[PDB]
Amino acid sequence: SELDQLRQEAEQLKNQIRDARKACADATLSQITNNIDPVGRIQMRTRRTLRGHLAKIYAMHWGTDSRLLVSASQDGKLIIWDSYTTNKVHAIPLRSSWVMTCAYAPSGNYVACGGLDNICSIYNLKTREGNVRVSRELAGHTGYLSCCRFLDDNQIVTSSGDTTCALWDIETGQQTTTFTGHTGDVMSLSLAPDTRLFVSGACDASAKLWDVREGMCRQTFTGHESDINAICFFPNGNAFATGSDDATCRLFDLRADQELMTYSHDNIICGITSVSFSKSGRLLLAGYDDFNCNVWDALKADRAGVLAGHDNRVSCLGVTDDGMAVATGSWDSFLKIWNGSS
Amino acid sequence: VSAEDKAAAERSKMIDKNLREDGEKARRTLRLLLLGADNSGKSTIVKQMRGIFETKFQVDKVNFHMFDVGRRKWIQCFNDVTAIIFVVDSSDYNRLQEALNDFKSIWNNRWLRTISVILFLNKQDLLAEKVLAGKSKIEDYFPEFARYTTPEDATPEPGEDPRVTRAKYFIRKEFVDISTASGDGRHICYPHFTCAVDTENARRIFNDCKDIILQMNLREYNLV
Amino acid sequence: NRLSVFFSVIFMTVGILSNSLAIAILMKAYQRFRQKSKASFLLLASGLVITDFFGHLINGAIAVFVYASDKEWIRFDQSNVLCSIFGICMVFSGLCPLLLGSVMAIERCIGVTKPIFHSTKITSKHVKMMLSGVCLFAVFIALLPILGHRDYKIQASRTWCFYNTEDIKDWEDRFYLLLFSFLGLLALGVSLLCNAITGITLLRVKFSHHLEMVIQLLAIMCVSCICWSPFLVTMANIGINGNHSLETCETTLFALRMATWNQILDPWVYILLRKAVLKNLYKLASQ
Amino acid sequence: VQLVESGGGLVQPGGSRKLSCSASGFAFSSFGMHWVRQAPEKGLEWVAYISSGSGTIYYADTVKGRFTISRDDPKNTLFLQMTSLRSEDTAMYYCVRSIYYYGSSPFDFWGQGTTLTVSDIVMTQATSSVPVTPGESVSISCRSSKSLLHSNGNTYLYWFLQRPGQSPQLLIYRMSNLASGVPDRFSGSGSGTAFTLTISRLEAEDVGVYYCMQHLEYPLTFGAGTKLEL
Amino acid sequence: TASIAQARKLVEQLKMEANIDRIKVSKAAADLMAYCEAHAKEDPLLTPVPASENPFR
Ligand SMILES: O=C(O)CCC/C=C\C[C@@H]1[C@@H](CC[C@@H](O)CCc2ccccc2)[C@H](O)C[C@@H]1O
Repeated sequence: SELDQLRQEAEQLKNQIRDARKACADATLSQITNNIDPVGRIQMRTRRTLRGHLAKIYAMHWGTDSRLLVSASQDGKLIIWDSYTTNKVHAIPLRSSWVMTCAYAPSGNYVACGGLDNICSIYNLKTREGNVRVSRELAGHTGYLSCCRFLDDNQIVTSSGDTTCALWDIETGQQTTTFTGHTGDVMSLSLAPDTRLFVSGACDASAKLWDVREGMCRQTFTGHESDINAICFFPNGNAFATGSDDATCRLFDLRADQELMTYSHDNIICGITSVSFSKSGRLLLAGYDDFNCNVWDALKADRAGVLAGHDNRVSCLGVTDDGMAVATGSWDSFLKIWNGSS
Repeated sequence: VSAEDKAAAERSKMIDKNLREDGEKARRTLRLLLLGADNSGKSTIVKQMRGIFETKFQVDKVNFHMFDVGRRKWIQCFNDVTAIIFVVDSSDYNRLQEALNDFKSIWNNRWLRTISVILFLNKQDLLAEKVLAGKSKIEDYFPEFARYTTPEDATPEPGEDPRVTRAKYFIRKEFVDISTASGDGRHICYPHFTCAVDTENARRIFNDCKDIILQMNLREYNLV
Repeated sequence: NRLSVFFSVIFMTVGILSNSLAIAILMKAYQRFRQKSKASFLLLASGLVITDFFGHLINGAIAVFVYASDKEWIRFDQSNVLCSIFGICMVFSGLCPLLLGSVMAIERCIGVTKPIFHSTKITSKHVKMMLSGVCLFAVFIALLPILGHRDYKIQASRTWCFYNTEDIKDWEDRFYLLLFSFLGLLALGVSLLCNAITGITLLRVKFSHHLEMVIQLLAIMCVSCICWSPFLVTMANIGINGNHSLETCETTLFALRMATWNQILDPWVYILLRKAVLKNLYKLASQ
Repeated sequence: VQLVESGGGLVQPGGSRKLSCSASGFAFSSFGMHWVRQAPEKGLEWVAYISSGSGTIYYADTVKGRFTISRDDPKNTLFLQMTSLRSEDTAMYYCVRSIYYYGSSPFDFWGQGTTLTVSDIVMTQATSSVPVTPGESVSISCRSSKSLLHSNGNTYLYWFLQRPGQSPQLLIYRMSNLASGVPDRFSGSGSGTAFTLTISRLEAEDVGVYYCMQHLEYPLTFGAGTKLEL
Repeated sequence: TASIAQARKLVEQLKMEANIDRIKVSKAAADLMAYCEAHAKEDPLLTPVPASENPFR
């Protein structure tokens, strides 16, 4: 009786939201950006090849200096690279080799990683002893760790396969806030530039916008037909892009609370693993299962170019803070640094 | 290149040397993935031979490292294991169709297309007793079992009841039928009949892994 | 009569094209297989095809130069530097493919008979060391007459330089002929022994890719022995019987050209004449 | 982090002596090691360098052929074998650790030193002494014969402070970066061949001798040193 | 009473999401287009820099 009545009210509320989104869907992003000129052909060359990983690379993250990056592989090795010289700055042996994510602290003093061990391990890069040591192990997730991102040296946000995201206090080792509401494994998260909000994509084909301080879900974004694997905030924080296994990328708007554009091609039938934006946000770069990285025009939904330099799945990618280069990691155990030439 | 850059580059080469030394050490062991249902009894298979549970056992001076995670997302991590040890409980007729669908997902997974499955049809003693009692009928769950006959080329074990032999080959055929429906030789299923006291499981994995590695080499020698 | 300019050009052209074609396929295929395993066969097969590529190039260019110079060795090689260089290249271009083929036979015999030992114990460094050690050993044998105060002499055809075979008197002069023939026969014998063991094991195990590999092994054994034995026996006959042997210039020259076709057919019988490769070449031709 | 030197003492001219440097509290095998000596009432002088992994070894010209530097990583001991000792070798020998990667701070820790008694880019610090008062800003100037700015953007200039009775301490590395544990009042500014160390709000602890060292190339050379007195 | 407790929570969440202020899609699209135009010049991937200014020559 009461349960049946309540679940009918949820359907009415869903229709109310759907009508509300349709009310503000006066125009389409495609119509708005029809007049602007295309970005042309985007040609990027492999400037650097980072060799030394002996297994599948699962994650990479640039440091804020746009020169150092950390990559994670399932050989149980965290490696910090000097991208300018390809020198290896550090090689961190992982207690659990089944790592799936890695994060570089914005200060550059810490890196984080974690995988099927359900632990987010914090590593101190600046010690008087001259070696990298574990400073914290963040326990509390009941599923694998899929993504992690620092807010500062003391706060980090992690997404897990136990359908929840958590905000952690690194000094005390306790999760101050738990973000619940996803019905599937959360595969990725992206922080807003002001670090007051973050979006997460799960395997329930939905993206949720979370308030860090308040700790609740502000908006829910649906429209994908399969698991979401990647998510990335727009550089101004008012939009984000997702990548799913249905071979499509979608651009959702926070304030309009709906999808604005879909990035798919008929030839593309493979899943998407990673997404990122260029510094101005005009380009959306996505890594694919078909061994390629497609550069999309975010505004016009045009495939601007292709990065074809890997012999296995493109598992991760990232764009530097200064926008100078993009790194691609792959299951073929190599990392490549790309940028164009005049 | 400055004086500090040379010292930095020399540090990088010392890192690269230890990266290769650890990689070669990791290749000296064969990695196995243990899968199965709750009633499979895969733990008992491991214990007799001996978030992630790991066990190391050695057969003829060869080290095996088997991982029992205790799933379409994290199964991609084990994309480069030597073999998958999929265990089922053949006695429980009710959950056999669940195991067949579970096996079908693993076999047809996009990230396990080159991973051979070492099937372990566990708890054969219970299956033999269940058929002997006759209280439960396999035909109730599988209608096609009533029209199935033991192959003439079959080689039953000595002292084995023909009723049990007909049942065992039917259950094995269902898994083999899934295996032979796709793959085209990229991966091969290696079914086995094991019980709760069998102590030859480790050697069966070792012998099957020799064929899995040999099949890997033959593709290298031929697909050039 | 039996010797002509076009004889060396055709052998060089087919050898260069066949080796260059196999090099491209080996490079693309290695990246595919380096992820699954160390791909020891692909490394060795790449070294063999590269070594044969230079053999048809370095020795082919010198041979064409001699033919173009009207075979005037005295007029244009007074210092005898070219013949010394020519002799070293010929020994390297003939003893390295024999030794490399004998190592692939051993390498693939271990991989088939003991796949676990090959996969775990043998590392990529061992394969590169074996590939480097074989190439260096061929160079060392090639340079042995130079370090032994001897020199390579112009053969009867006056088109290729090699060990002196006419009127050998000193025991050191006949020792080099025996050493080259013994190494060629020992490498040939080891190749047959290991290929036969691999072929027998595959047939026993088979009774998917077993029959395709067996045809490859039989084709390797036939080409390796038919092409090289007429030359290895000729050197052994001259090394033992000396000038008393009825080894005419025509017999020695013909046996040389058979041994050349082993390097021409190495890319095909090892790489190109494969079911997967032919489909790729067929698709490439259509496109 | 500790670096203890031993083996020094009075030796006859032309003799031999073995200096040891035992390291504790840090990963010794990860750091390159230098020997730096200081003649009595004189400035610092670099002696030798051995890299991490013992693959690279450098010597000063005045000691090359007579000194041998070696390390024992399992025992965390640094050695300096000296032969044909001259009266010019009478100095206090310091054991210095230095690790080299992007953003590292070489020459960050110095040992207490051991005393030995026997019976090229030019770095200039013209101002030998500077009278100072507490709370007042002080600037120290350094000059180099060659430009220390490399094509990679780094300027390999270092600043050290040796308080009376104490071993030198790193203040500024690569001409601008502030070493760990150093107050922010110290600031390093430079360009090309001219460099300035500014000390705002001078305190009693800042009193001492200041040395500027170049690390552009070997041999590493020190300035004469500028002494601060009240 | 697990299902009835979850139903109240799910309904309560949908109320919060339905009470937010939504701007027009044309307004939201223009803001994204405006940001790309304003920051276009400082995007090296969109407009490649001269080789002298490229750290990855
Ligand atoms: O004058 C005539 O016609 C004959 C003589 C020409 C001169 C050189 C032959 C060349 C061939 C050598 C290939 C390479 O593999 C060495 C083989 C070999 C080594 C050692 C002992 C026996 C044989 C190339 O193919 C092109 C060219 O023909």
